[PDB]
Amino acid sequence: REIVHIQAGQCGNQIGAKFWEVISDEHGIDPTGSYHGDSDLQLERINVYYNEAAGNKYVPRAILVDLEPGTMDSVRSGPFGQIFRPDNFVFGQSGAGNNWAKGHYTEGAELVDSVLDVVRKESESCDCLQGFQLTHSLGGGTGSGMGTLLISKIREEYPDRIMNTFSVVPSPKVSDTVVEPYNATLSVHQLVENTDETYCIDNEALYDICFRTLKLTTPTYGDLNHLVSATMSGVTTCLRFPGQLNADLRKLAVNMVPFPRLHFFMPGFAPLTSRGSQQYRALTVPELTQQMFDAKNMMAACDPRHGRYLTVAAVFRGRMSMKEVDEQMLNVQNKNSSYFVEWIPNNVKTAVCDIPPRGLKMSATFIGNSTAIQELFKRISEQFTAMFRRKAFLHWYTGEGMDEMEFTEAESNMNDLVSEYQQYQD
Amino acid sequence: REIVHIQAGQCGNQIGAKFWEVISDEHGIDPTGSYHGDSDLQLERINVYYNEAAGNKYVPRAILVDLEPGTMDSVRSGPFGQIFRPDNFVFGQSGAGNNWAKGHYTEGAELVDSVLDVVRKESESCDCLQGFQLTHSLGGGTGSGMGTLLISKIREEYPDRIMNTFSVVPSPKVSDTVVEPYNATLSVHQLVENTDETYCIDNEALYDICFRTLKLTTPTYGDLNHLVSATMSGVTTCLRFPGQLNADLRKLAVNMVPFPRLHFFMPGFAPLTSRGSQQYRALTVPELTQQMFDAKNMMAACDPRHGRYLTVAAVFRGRMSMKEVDEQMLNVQNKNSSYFVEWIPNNVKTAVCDIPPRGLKMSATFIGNSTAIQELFKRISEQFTAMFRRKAFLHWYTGEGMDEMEFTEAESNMNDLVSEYQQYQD
Amino acid sequence: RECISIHVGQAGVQIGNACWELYCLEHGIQPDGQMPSFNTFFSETGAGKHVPRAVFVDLEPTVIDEVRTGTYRQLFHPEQLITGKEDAANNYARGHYTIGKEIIDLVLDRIRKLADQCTGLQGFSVFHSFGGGTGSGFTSLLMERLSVDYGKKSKLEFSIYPAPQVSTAVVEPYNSILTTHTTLEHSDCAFMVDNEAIYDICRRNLDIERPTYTNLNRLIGQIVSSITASLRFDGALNVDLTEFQTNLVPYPRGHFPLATYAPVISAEKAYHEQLSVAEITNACFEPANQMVKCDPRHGKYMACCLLYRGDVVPKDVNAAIATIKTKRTIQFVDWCPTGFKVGINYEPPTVVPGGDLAKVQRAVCMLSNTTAIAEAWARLDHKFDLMYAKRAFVHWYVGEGMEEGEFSEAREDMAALEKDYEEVGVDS
Amino acid sequence: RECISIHVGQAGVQIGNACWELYCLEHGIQPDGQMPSFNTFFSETGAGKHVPRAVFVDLEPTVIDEVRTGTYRQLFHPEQLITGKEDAANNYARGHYTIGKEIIDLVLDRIRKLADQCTGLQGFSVFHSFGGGTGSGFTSLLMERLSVDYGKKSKLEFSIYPAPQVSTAVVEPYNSILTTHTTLEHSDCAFMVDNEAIYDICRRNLDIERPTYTNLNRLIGQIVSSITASLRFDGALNVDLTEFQTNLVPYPRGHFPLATYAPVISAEKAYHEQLSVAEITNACFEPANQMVKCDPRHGKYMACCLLYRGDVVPKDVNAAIATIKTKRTIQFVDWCPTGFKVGINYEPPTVVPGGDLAKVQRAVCMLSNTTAIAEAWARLDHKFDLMYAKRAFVHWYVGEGMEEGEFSEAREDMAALEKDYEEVGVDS
Ligand SMILES: Nc1nc2c(ncn2[C@@H]2O[C@H](COP(=O)(O)CP(=O)(O)OP(=O)(O)O)[C@@H](O)[C@H]2O)c(=O)[nH]1
Ligand SMILES: Nc1nc2c(ncn2[C@@H]2O[C@H](COP(=O)(O)CP(=O)(O)OP(=O)(O)O)[C@@H](O)[C@H]2O)c(=O)[nH]1
Ligand SMILES: Nc1nc2c(ncn2[C@@H]2O[C@H](COP(=O)(O)OP(=O)(O)OP(=O)(O)O)[C@@H](O)[C@H]2O)c(=O)[nH]1
Ligand SMILES: Nc1nc2c(ncn2[C@@H]2O[C@H](COP(=O)(O)OP(=O)(O)OP(=O)(O)O)[C@@H](O)[C@H]2O)c(=O)[nH]1
Ligand SMILES: [Mg+2]
Ligand SMILES: [Mg+2]
Ligand SMILES: [Mg+2]
Repeated sequence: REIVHIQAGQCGNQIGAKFWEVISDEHGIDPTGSYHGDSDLQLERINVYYNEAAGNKYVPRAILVDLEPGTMDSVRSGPFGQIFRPDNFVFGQSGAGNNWAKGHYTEGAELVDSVLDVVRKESESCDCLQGFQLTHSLGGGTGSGMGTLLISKIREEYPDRIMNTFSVVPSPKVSDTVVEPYNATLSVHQLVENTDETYCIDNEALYDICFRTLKLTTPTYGDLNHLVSATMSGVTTCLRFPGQLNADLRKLAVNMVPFPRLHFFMPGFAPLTSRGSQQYRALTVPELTQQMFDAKNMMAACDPRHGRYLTVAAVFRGRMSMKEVDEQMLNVQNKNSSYFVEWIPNNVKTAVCDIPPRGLKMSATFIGNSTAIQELFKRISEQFTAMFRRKAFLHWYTGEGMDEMEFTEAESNMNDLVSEYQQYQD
Repeated sequence: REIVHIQAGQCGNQIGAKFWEVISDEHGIDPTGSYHGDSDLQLERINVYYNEAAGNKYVPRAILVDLEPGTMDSVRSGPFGQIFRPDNFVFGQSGAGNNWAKGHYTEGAELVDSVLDVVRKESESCDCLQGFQLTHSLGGGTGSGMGTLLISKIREEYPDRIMNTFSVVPSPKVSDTVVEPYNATLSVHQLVENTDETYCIDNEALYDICFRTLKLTTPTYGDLNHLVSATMSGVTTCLRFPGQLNADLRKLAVNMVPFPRLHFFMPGFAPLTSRGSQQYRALTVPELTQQMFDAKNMMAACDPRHGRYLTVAAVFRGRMSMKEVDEQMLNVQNKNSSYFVEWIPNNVKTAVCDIPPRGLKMSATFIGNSTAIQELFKRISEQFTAMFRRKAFLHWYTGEGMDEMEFTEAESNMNDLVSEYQQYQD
Repeated sequence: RECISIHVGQAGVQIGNACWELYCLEHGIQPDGQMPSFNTFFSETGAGKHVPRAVFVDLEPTVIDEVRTGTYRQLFHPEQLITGKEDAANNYARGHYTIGKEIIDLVLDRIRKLADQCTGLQGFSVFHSFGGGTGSGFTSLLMERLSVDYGKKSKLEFSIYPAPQVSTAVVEPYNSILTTHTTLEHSDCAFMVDNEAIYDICRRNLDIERPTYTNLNRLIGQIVSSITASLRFDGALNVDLTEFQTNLVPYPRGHFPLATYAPVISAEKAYHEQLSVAEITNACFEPANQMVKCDPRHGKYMACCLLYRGDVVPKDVNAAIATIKTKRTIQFVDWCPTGFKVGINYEPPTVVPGGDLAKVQRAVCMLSNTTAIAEAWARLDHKFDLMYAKRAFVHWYVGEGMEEGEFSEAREDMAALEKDYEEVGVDS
Repeated sequence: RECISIHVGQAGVQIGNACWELYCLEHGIQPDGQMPSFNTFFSETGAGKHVPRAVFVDLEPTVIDEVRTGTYRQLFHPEQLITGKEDAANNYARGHYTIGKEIIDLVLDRIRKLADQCTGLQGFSVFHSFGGGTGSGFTSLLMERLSVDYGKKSKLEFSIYPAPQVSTAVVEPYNSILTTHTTLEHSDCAFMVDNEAIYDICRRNLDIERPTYTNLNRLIGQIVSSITASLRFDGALNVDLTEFQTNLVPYPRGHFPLATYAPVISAEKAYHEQLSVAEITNACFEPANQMVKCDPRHGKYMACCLLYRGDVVPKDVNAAIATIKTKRTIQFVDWCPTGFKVGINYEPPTVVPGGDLAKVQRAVCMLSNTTAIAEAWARLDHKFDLMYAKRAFVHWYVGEGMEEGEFSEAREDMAALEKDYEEVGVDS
């Protein structure tokens, strides 16, 4: 039942920082690693994410990896740096320069072999691995490059374990580097063959959530990465705590993947609104389902209603009735049937567990698999072709040794994914 | 059973300040929000206007809104500022300049969206809304502009809830701004379609009450707004406390509106006389009915006897017999039958409840719906046409983007209302 | 909701001197910058020193040096004290271009610095004369650039109107007319004030034998703070600068409200007198208290706004308005029905130590858009005609590069302006 | 992951002077070597003294003596201060061979000493001019030997591009062209910088009346540390020198990325200004902030890399990139799809005491491979042609043993280079 988490790149490092913060909050673990919880259940499945160290202290089953010391140090300096063991800090000293070729192909590979040995050590300490979780960017050098190398090696060693990853998706309004589409394309190409699932979160959408719904004037990554961590913890709540339905991630994978190559997901979250209105809220399941269905509360920058749904997973936290949840989610499909694909009767599946998030009575996490997602791939592939056709900046990757066909084939596979969404779309 | 109150503009802010003061007095709520009442009944329906905060403290279900910080701050600085939560202070920083176009059409709209979210929050906290109450001016920029925007959005969201508003009506002797008729016309145009009822109170008449009957040499708004609050609290006394007849505002609406578009009311009040004579008073129902019928005790600047009554509502507070009240009010109709419209046998309806106003043994609130009201609309429409014909100052509204036809149509609807009063008049 | 004050020329700077002195008096600011307490006009440094958000420009060092030698020089940041080396010789040609063009870029960047310091700039106010060089010409240049980068921010201008009595330049009409056009092109609201009317008030209501600019500036400065400080501080009915735009300008061109102010009474005459809200506002509708030489009874009203300080109740204002409507002779134009806007603060009027006016418990500022302003324009047009008929002194501008047609043009634009006021006054 | 800095000529040494001063400032290094705290550039002795891993060579004692008399002479090891006795007379013939050949063996062995001191040398960076003698000619000689013994280590070169304005040698084109060829033969990446563009930035963005080399060097030095120190210190997205090779050079010949840097703003103009990640990167794509005299809008992009210091979030960068793609006029060549690489450190930008730039919270270095570089080459080709047409001054090289065909040859090689940039720019 255990999961090994790996943080790659600043994105990975900071999002994961928030993730581990939250998970320790879930179990009553203080920043020193000491358990001071509230419930027995907090310990009962603590093993998924922690090792019990002498003295009832816990160590997160996760590896922090990068090519820049400063980042790693900044994470270690904060709360929760203390909970991590020195053994999990693997890093170099010179970033990749946002170059997948430097991260994946050359330099990052040098660290990856030591990372893998630590991975192996941890998998050996585990009783039974459930899977692996990676947090990284789709556009960065170690996040997409190094991280994808690591993934190919882990899946190789553990074919039946669940490989999932959470990753930051480029947007026209975000884009930092000109070769960001190049890095994305190359990573996608690999991820589509080497993962079981990946979550596509876009900072653009996250900013909109922060202002529009959360009423923040200054969205920061500290809060943006908070929202991601909410969804990341949501997916293993049932795994960690008793409940009624679908606790296992594999069960979820079975119900969420109709076709081997379409494994990209749209996370969302409810309740997600500022405090000002919270005094007028009345959470009910219909209320949570209204917010989860609404595209504005999606973390992915994509409106599902533009495409069609293949699968929907909803995970509920806190004590709700079976009827209420199952009736209401059925009703979502009933009322919005035009946005679902007719192949699957009962497209909405639910998971329900008995432990609510600290501070809320109830909560719900949304995982969608809709053909609308192809739009995100269009943004990347399009931008790519413009660069690629002229070979602008290509020399920086050819300097590493990358072949034009390596990129060409990478594009090809991206085009395949879009076409497959279209084949299922309609 | 709950009501959300919103204070818009200085008028709204100050009248509402007195209103909430009174309502807390009604229930034994001190300025801190703590309950120290006298009766169980004070708590029994406290929910209409309050939320129970931890520690038996109550928070008024109402939002304070303006474009000028100073006003808002002055309200908050007084007693009862403490009872309000920070969440209900919504404001900008630059008034509208008395321009409906700035309040309704442009600037005020920017705040209205945040106001509405707070409204929604509060309506969610409520068990069942009965309705909404707004307090504002008919001539000001946020009072008539912003407030009417807010109303169109609230009614949109809650079609079956009672929308009522209390508002200050311009008079030849009061008029401050040259475009006050312009603001009034535009607000009227909207209010006639978007509210269920509005009370028309004129400061002129209020000043006359203060001197003539109350023997005050210096009428101040502090006292003038007191008189308004008396009538505002009167209409929900039965709602809040047990009684015998007509507690519900909707019931009153049903009995007071014979035609969808004629929903303007003439409030009045008894007993209303200075202390000097109070030692010679002997309140009886005939005494209260004498004062309530008498036009001099009306808060609206309009004498009903110049027109004809469509409906009369009288609300009685304190322990009076059924006979006394029903005989005497019947007798009013009997004795003054020439001022009532023959369509409705039994034009006078009564409400009677068992809880008197603090300090009085008995009290009565008068709500009239007489065709005489058209005179107030004549004052506005006339003044309007003089300005409008020459387009004096119009450029200030056209600067915002208002169309001459927007005003033209607004006038048209005012003319319709007068003609409808005439159609019913006789 | 912050602002910037720009002072150009001696007229702008000397007025500004009183303005910032007044702001110090309003909030207990020491000359050293230390103040224990106005953030709209000041920013604070980590030392607890506050700095006036303003820029002072004078093409001749002289006046700026005066500032630099005064007590408030410790308040002002050195970068805000900008000077040239030669004046414009009372001449727009130099002010606007030949000389001023060489400094203006410095000025604008210091403005930008302040613009970046502000978080939510509502706008800015500029002080200058119509007849000077730097004050008129340079000012024109300045507004051309400010409307480019700021655009939409409030452009309030306070301009001194040349009096027939005081006249310090023979080509003042020419200077003024050139300026006017550009203010029409880029300001949002222009307030012109006549020192000769002010003197009349000072000699009769303040009872001052011999008014000087220092006394005149005190009066004006207080009026300006009654418009702005009073908005910043909050009161009952706060009225933003954007509302003034919305409410005071009916058409893009009619942006010339005039100011009248009361109580303007000496301490000695104030004893014994107590003015009600209504009484002060009655003083505000008297021509004798008007700060511009024109006749309010002659013209018609289009817009009027009354701002109140201290002890005022809305009800009393309501009564006062009725009185103005009924008493008066306030012929409002059909185009605007009823146009009276009311702003009421709680902040009490302040008194300058060593002042000339009584301490008052309530004060009223009257802003108004009236057709009488055309009168003043007519006077300037005539004066221009005389000078231009002969073409006396024309070489002082032409020799600096100006075009004859430029002068013709500007006059014509003013004629159009006056005609537009006529048109609006025509009831329809 | 260590490196060596090689400074040749006054251009290389004086730039180096600021570079090591900056490194001292980055880590709190005292002139005496004492430092309590950069091991990539310094080694430590048992005394706790740190020694710059660098070699300073000047064929004329003069400049080295300047170093020897400065405060940092206690930092530098005497063996690292190498000098000849006569300059190259601005002439490659002497720099590369006649004179320089007599010292170069010393130099190389001191380099070896440092190479043996390093444990994991990533590579080295060299500073020099294109037009000098020692700086160009000697440099050529040096690179010939370094590629023999080190080979594969990073060969970064920073070359000063002769400006049309500043020209200090009539045979600069000849010197430069000879050099160029050899840098094509042995460098991995050459960065040429034009002092004339830099001056333009200093006079407009730093507002400096009179720039000198000392100010110019400060700017460059900071850029260089933003590339290297920033890699050594670790951040979020660390980017190694090998990744730059891999990502910036599409073909063996196109090794000439140019640098642009922002924020380059004076303290006075920085007040009030706050630049976001996106805004700074917008400044980085402006030609006006380009450190090389060419037009980025004219050429096309092939590779671009943005390095960040201080307060930067990947998300903001992502947005900035989208903006560049959409705003711009960044015509990227088909040959490279999308080529933008991003490196993000946490290390904040540093400030030199007595500096000329504002303290900044985030800083951006832009490296880019663009076809506009050909422009500069065209200018040099033309100049050569003129001199070579007459064969003026040719005897100063020929008399030192150079062959006519050698000059023809080198020019031709540059022509080929420019043509190769053309070809890559041709979309396919
Ligand atoms: N009975 C009362 N009438 C008032 C009061 N204050 C104002 N008014 C009346 O209301 C109208 C003027 O409006 P306000 O103060 O409410 C304007 P408001 O602040 O809503 O908007 P702005 O245009 O942004 O200032 C006018 O008929 C005044 O005469 C009050 O306290 N009591
Ligand atoms: N929601 C978030 N996205 C981030 C964050 N930091 C970066 N990013 C995003 O990730 C991508 C840039 O990547 P990084 O910081 O992760 C690069 P990384 O450090 O993995 O590799 P290098 O190339 O060696 O620097 C980009 O889309 C940024 O915009 C973060 O904290 N939160
Ligand atoms: N109210 C007031 N008016 C002033 C003051 N100083 C000057 N004025 C008036 O403004 C005009 C004078 O402008 P000048 O001082 O000649 O010139 P300037 O506008 O400062 O610029 P230059 O011509 O270049 O010196 C005259 O009409 C004066 O009556 C002052 O302190 N207060
Ligand atoms: N940025 C910068 N450029 C410099 C500096 N010193 C010189 N240069 C430039 O580099 C070139 C000068 O090279 P020189 O100083 O003549 O010669 P050298 O390269 O040191 O070698 P020799 O000719 O043998 O003395 C000119 O183009 C100068 O503009 C400096 O400190 N900073
Ligand atoms: Mg002057
Ligand atoms: Mg107001
Ligand atoms: Mg030299």
